[PDB]
Amino acid sequence: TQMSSTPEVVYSSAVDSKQNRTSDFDANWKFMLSDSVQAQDPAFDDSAWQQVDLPHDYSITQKYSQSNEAESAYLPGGTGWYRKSFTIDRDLAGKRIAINFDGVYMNATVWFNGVKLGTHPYGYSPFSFDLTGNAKFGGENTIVVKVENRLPSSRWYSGSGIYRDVTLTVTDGVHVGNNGVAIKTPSLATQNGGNVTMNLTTKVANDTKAAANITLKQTVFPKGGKTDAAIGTVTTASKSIAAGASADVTSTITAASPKLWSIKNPNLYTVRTEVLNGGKVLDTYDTEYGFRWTGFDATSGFSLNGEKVKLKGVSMHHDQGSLGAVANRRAIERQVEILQKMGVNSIRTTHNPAAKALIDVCNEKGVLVVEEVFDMWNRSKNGNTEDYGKWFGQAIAGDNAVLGGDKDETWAKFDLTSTINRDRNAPSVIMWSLGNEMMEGISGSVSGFPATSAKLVAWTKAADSTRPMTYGDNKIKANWNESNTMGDNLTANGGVVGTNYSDGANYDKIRTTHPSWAIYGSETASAINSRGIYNRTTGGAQSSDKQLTSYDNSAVGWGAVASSAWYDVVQRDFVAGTYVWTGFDYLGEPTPWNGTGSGAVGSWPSPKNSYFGIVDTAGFPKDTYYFYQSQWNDDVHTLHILPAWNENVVAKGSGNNVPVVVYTDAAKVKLYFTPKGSTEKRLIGEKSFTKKTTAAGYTYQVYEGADKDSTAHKNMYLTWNVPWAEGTISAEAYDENNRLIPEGSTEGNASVTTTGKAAKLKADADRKTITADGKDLSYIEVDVTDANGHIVPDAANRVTFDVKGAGKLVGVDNGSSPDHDSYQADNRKAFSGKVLAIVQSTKEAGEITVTAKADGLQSSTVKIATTAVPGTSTEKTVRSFYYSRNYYVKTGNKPILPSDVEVRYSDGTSDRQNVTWDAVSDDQIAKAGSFSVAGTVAGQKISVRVTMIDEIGALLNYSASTPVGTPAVLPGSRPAVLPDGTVTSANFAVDWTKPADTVYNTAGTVKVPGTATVFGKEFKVTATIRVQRSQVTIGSSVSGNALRLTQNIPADKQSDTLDAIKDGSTTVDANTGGGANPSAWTNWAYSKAGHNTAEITFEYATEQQLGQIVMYFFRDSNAVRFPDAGKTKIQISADGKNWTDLAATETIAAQESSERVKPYTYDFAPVGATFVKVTVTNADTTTPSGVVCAGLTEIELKTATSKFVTNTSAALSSAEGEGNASVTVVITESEDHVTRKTF
Ligand SMILES: [Ca+2]
Repeated sequence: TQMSSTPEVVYSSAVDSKQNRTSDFDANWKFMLSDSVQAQDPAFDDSAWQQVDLPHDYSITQKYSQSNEAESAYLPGGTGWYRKSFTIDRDLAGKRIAINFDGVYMNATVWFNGVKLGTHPYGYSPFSFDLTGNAKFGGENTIVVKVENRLPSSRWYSGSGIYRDVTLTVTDGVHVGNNGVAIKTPSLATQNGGNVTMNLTTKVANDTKAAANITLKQTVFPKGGKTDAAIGTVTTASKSIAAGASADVTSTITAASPKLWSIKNPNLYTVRTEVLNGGKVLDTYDTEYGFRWTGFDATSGFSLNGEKVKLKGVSMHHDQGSLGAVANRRAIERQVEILQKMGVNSIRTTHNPAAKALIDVCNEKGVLVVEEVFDMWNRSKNGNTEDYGKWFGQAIAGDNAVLGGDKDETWAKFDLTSTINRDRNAPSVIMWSLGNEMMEGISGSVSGFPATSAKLVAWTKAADSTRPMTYGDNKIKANWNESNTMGDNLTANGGVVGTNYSDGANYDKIRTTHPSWAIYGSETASAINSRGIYNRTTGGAQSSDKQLTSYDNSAVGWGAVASSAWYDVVQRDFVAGTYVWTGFDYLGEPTPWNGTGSGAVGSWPSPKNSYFGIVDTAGFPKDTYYFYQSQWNDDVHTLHILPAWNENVVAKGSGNNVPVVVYTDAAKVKLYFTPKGSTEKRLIGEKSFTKKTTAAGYTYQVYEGADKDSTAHKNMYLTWNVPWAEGTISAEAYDENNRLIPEGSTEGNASVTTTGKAAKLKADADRKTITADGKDLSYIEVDVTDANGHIVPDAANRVTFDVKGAGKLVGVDNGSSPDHDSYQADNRKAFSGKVLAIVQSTKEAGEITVTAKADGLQSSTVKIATTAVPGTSTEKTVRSFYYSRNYYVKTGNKPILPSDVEVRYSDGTSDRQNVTWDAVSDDQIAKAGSFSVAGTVAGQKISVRVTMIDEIGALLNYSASTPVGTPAVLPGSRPAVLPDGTVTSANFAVDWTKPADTVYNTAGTVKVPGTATVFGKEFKVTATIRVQRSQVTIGSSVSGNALRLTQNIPADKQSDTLDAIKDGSTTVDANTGGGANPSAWTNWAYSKAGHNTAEITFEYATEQQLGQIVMYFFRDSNAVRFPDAGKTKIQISADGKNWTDLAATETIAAQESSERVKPYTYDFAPVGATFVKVTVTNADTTTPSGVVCAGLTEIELKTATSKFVTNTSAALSSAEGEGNASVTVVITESEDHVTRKTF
């Protein structure tokens, strides 16, 4: 008979010349998550695929799983397929067409109309493909992107897919190049106020079969204004450009007193370049520009446009919380807004190129961007074997037609040059950061690094002379040689040197040791706090309740608290600024509950997001935020109190005394307390700041009274000890002249109060009007208050959102790290009294009513209006058609097409109307191949794909591999094989008789039967899946990379040199004639004092994935003796506090490795350790000296990596497939469904 695909919503997508040069291409893509499918061919039946609008993250929608890794948010990646079908109007004949991706994470492969264009590994750099050569003009075309985010690939939540805008560029054959215009104003600093010299260079490509005679007409005018407001023009002399050649065309414009781009006044200009042949304009290319200049002085730091500025910076990862990696413009904009309110003036794009959207935002909003291109270089971090390290140094394939950067060297060059090409004209970008902690979390020699650095520096210099390059190095603090060489070379090429995690003392060491260097804190603080937690005042370690104090006393081992990292910076004019880790919490890296390896950390649900943020994933500030504001925002006055004032949440100690903290930019603060129901405020105390100002003119405040904190940095804020009592702690603020600061004008909580029980929801939306573009967002904060409207400190009431109208709920969040509730749910628990709902617009104007509801609490309701995009027609238009477009008919039978199809309109109305289908050739009916059929409805042309089948021999069998503990995902469908060799692109839905999930919890092969009914005839298919364990490979020692190596033994009773045990040598110096041994460590001293044991502890700044430990114990004649078997013990932790015994096997080697050195090898399954404490117990023997001792020359802590290997072969053995390949009866398919070899 015939079978038909189920009815899908068909959107008609069209590319004509009526469209703008570059057009949004985000809409109407089909997506499918599938490790197995092959969807490259335009014929493929994508009817059953999910329709999505880009940008889109396909990781964020999958479910959390302990088999994944903490760093990457316990969320999976895998293989995603995007397909989009569209007509190219025949008016585009002659024109050139290109597709542009701003980001695709990661390992993208692109086909156009079945032709494979190429690949792009890196997940954050932008890239392009030409479609011209392969386009079918006046016809149906199909672009296909295959995204393979094979984990592990990130130390943070990557997300997966096309997470950033796609566009189409249509141009004449003679056109300005990709990112073709480069603007320089070499003298602006000098010319400022007068006429400014602009030097343009423009790549003009002649992609025609004829030499071309071209002139450029360039015009600089204010962005958003008309050309007649230009402040400069030029028209070039004729340049002849040969056929299929291109040329760089230099021009100069004189700008009539351009308005400077500044932080306060981010004035932008447009620079339009027209390509002229004869009279006619062939191409017109705009680029956004700002007039601005920077300077770096090694003593007085940074300056913008002549004024001295302090870089008050945050590091920001790319994800947008509950929305995942999706680079939604408004999401991104909102982040910047919140940061600006904090007093931020700079963002470091840690550790990868930003979305253009961010750059765009920063350009208009006036924020300095340090755009970082890379994290790791040629060596991967944290055993993320699939991270860009894999690709950094690889050459580009000859057949790879990817575009955007230089293809003549490595991916590194391409990705770097591509990013610079995109952003070269952006006023906001002040520096190119070329790497981050390049030598952290890696293995093997680093001697190559300084050379790799220079290579990158050179490339950058050549790519963009106009901005200093930089990096963020965390071994400057360790005085590594490599780190020093690299900074000289930075300095030598006009770079600024970023030190990560330096204390004040170290900042000073650098200046003295490196006077040439201009330095900043490239990454600072890394303080770890949750929002609204007050019941303790300590942290920096794994808590029982999976949260951390909001007081600024909690930080990682390598970092420091906010007070500290700012204090160390503000005081030193020569430390140009700070880039705090981080501005906003990000998904992944849940330090102190971090995991570089597979498995849950603590009890599940484990924390899945960060604690570093000043602001949580939802955009709710933590308390520390108001500290930063107090220190950074000179356009507001901060006066903020913590903690919240309820019995159950405060931290009582020293007789009911609770540390009350105040953050403020005021000169004097009087703190009052009012007992409940009373109306009389009792003054608890009064404190005055000291307003110091540095030589360069940066002015800060410290408290220097008698009750000042002993540790200096804590005096950047005020702390009182109030006794706990129901009531209201308020504070009033006075300026330098002792004039009171008005009660209204303060920012932050001017008073905390004891609250009632949870009573009402108050819900407010950030914007009451948004654009009806399917893009814009409204952010709805919901607080849980008592009867009087006081936010309830510990409220965790599950709130349910009812979204009705011209919108839809796209996310819900609370910024709670261990909450695993779906982001894409209609409900979520409040956390510390707050919950967020994100609502997105539709493409039709209307109203959105959103209702926050919770059990036993007064509902709240907000109204949001969506306004239509200017120029959308009020008269109703055709939207889409609902019908089945795929028909498989038996040969000799006429195709039975439907008489009618459901039509949708802009109104959302649905009318079923009739279709007049084209005639089907008699030849075609018995032809036994595929063809398309046109019809017409409501003026528009619909199409249907028909494939004719004579007979089907069988359906191809399937084979895969799965990790033990993870059930195999079986294919939705299987392809058809003719009695003829030929394998069809026609797939038929299979129903599997699935075994229990438990079957996959042991190693072995597993057969699963499944059957599909094809033209009434049921066919029998076997899926033979192989369940496998990880393949673990042990690496080299990382003892060298230790952040710290301490000793149990007190200072006075230590003997020999400890640091010797990570020096990479195993032998003992015989050290005859006394003195401390430089080659080895011992406990001789402590032993003599009668101490039986000793504890050596390695600390790391990143969790190490250990796979083996080898201890090189030694012996002498007098005292030191090899320890007894099984007595030496190892332990591991994530914080330095909570320990765990390493389950290991000891092997004492047969022979000594070197005279009087024997290696004890400890074996164990891979485990993550940020700390490793070896407890050495002396032998139970007697010695000539009568003192028994233990001694070590080296402790090698070897790392390990795990892969899940899936085989590649189509060959046969015993029939059976060699690499568990699918046997079909013999055509075969490898375990990786890539190579099918028929024999
Ligand atoms: Ca050694």
